[PDB]
Amino acid sequence: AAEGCTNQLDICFLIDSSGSIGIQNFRLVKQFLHTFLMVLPIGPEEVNNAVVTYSTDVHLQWDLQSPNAVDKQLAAHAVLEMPYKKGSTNTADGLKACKQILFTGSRPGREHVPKLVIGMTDGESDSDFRTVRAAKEIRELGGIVTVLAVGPLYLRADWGQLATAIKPMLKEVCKTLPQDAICSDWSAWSPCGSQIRTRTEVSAPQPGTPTCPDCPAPMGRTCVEQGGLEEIREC
Ligand SMILES: *[C@H]1O[C@H](CO)[C@@H](O)[C@H](O)[C@@H]1O
Repeated sequence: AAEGCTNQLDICFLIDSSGSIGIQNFRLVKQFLHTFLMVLPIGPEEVNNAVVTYSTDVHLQWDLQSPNAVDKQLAAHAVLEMPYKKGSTNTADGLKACKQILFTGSRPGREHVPKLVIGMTDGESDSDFRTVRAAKEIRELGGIVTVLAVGPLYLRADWGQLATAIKPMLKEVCKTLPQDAICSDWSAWSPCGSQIRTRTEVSAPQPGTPTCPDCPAPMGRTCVEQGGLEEIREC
């Protein structure tokens, strides 16, 4: 929301690879994703990323349960290796893929973390990124859908100025995302047996903006959810 946003995200990058993009513009998208992943706090406890390419059919590059989902350097290298497969623009099936990954394919702990779809497309499917039932379903499940059309959660950029869209895209997403509770720092370890330290919830979690009329938004982590208010060590 305002004042900030959570670090625990699941992001499915949905990349158009149609013939209306071309092998040239596809390389720009990959390099855009390369530097984009460089800015995101990619990590097992932070942001998890999945990448899906599509044209006539859907091509899963890697999902959230892959080692690339939690390693920044590993993931950044991989998006550059992504093969260009020409065809039509089957965004519908692509969104169904991101839906499957985000809501059924999470890492063991992260089923209820905020779900985010970042789609990149051209003049096509910009209105079908809202119209298609798959995108509607992601929204009513609490998921967030962002689209970058090249050539508020809808952004426009030209092929020569793609990277200029990164900062404003992060800006809009952070407003839609919830802010976790703000906890105090841990107290010193208590004397023994077993050592125990505590902390306080200074500010309450702030929910994010609903993605559609009257549909659920993530409520953000309480301090109890962010690792509890107490920790116990043994001596
Ligand atoms: C308590 O736990 C550790 C202590 O080193 C840190 O992650 C942090 O200071 C937290 O408040």
